[PDB]
Amino acid sequence: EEKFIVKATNGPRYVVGCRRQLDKSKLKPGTRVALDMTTLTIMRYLPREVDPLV
Amino acid sequence: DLYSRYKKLQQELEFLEVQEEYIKDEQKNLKKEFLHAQEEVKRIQSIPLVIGQ
Amino acid sequence: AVDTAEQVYISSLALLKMLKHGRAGVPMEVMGLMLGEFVDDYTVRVIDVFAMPQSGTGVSVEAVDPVFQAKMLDMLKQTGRPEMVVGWYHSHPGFGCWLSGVDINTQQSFEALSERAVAVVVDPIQSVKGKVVIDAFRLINANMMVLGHEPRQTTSNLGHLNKPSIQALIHGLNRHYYSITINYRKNELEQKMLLNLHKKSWMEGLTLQDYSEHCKHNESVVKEMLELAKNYNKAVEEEDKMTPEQLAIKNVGKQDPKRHLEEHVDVLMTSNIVQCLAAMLDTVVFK
Amino acid sequence: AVQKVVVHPLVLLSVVDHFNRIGKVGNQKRVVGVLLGSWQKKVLDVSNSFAVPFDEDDKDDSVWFLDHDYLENMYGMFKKVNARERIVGWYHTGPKLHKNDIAINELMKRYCPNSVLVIIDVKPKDLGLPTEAYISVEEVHDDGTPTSKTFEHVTSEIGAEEAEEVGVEHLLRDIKDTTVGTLSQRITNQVHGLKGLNSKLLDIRSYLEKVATGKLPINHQIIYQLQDVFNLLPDVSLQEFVKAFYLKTNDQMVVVYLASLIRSVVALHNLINNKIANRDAEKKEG
Ligand SMILES: [Zn+2]
Repeated sequence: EEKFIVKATNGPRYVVGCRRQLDKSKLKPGTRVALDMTTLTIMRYLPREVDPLV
Repeated sequence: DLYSRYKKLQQELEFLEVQEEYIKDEQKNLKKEFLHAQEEVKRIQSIPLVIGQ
Repeated sequence: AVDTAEQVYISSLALLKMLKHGRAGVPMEVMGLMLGEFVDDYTVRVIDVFAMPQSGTGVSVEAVDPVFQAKMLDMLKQTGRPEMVVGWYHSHPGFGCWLSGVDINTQQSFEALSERAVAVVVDPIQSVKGKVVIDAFRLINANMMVLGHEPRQTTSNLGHLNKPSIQALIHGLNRHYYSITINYRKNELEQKMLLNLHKKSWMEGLTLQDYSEHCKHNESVVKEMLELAKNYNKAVEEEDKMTPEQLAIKNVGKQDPKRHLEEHVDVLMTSNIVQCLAAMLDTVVFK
Repeated sequence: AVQKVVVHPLVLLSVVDHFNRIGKVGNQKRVVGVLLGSWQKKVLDVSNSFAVPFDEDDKDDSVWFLDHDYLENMYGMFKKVNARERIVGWYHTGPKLHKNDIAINELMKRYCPNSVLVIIDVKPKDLGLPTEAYISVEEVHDDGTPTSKTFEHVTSEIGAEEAEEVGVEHLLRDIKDTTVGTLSQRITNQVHGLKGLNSKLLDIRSYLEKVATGKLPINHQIIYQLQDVFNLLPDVSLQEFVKAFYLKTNDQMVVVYLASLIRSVVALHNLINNKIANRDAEKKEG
């Protein structure tokens, strides 16, 4: 529940932790998130969209 | 030689007796170093990593 | 034509400034300047270390502003910092701590004043948090290729200089590019202030606050850890029921890398917290 | 407003530098340094700091010397190299709170935002936590005294984020980590009585002295809450807690069964190998 598996767009997969600010609401699977190069922390998520939806 | 073995042997009594607190120090300190190096090699294993096959 | 055995003294000032500068060690090239005092030939001591503003060009001689450098150095001269510059440092993330042509060119240009010209490259990006081993770099004379490379006496510390034994950078680029040993120094004020400061950093405010928290959590939260601990204990005893068959058949050789002993010893160590804190509750209840 | 603060050891080692660059002149007064931090978030986080030449007078206490150009130049260049940290307050190394600190802090109350104050000791002989966060806020008093600057104690913690833990751990090579178990627990359980004994014994003596030999109101109103909370535990007869001693002592019995049984399991390999190894090595030695 604290640390899960992430899938990067480039192809290699990683595992990250949980930031003390965010909660487990958006941490549920199936939601695209964002990561950091240092410590692989999570600042916020990334809501999906489409091309014609814009 | 017959009676000198007592007082001559007392030096071996002291030389072997002095090793007690010494081996106490080694057995009490080298395990502290064992948990020092143990936690040092344990903390190397970090959660952020790449998954292969 | 003379050479000695130099050694760079590194205190906690330059170390912690290179650790905060390593936290600010973004992939973009950074600049820094080291200060100190030259007392003799074969010793060098660093005291003052500050950072420099980043630039789009990166590490270069053009990025070093002489009016800004001399201005800040003058503001250090009007204060209690009467030390001259001794060298410049930077960060090389990713591609290794080695020095490119630009770095050796600005090193050749910056070594005209100071004959020593200490160079340090910090790289905490790919370095694990277990070791903070840092190395200082030096520039060799191009005219010494005919004679011996490094006529440095006291070859004992080279065994301590052999710790960075990467098989590509040190002797992969060791030609015209060598290094120097690094030692530390700590007085009693740093020892007791930083030692008691770190022990207090792992201790409480009044040191009596969080004791009863665990002494009374032994009855609420640790009970779950004791039941789960017994679940692991029985979960190993279910195999320890099968162990006397193999031990009653072969008795020769060991094939299972699991010891089944030290883990249970650790379980007993975690279980002894109740015993050690029972006397604590006895003291809190008593007086 | 602010519940707790976070002070990194870098500023206190910069106080070690304050004690290093003295030059053996014979002054060693309360050198004031410009504390820096992050006032954006509710929690305060000190990353680094610097100093300013500060000199007082021998007799007159109201003399204080600061600098605005040096503060704007060091803060301007520091903001140019790192704009993520801004001015927050200051701190002095003197162990005693002088009256002039309201005027010294008043300058950074006018020009800078609400400054936090930190009192430390010149000699690291105090076993307690050297850092005490004192917020500079004006509070209304019930006795009717005019409103003045009041220094309320804010709790503080000494922690390092990424690198200073590694640097301190490498420079010490003597301190130990958490290491739950026998030694780290029993050391706290041995020296804790002195950790409270030096604090309480060091405080109640001057307290009892200022009880009878005290004037210039020391806020005697809080003494009623002091003795009140001290009298909130009137030597309970332990009648109701007997069953709690049966519960904790029953957990003690659980630890007894775990120790005896598990150690009895550990005796297997020892009390077997001691025989099968000695008798076979002996019978096969010759
Ligand atoms: Zn580069």
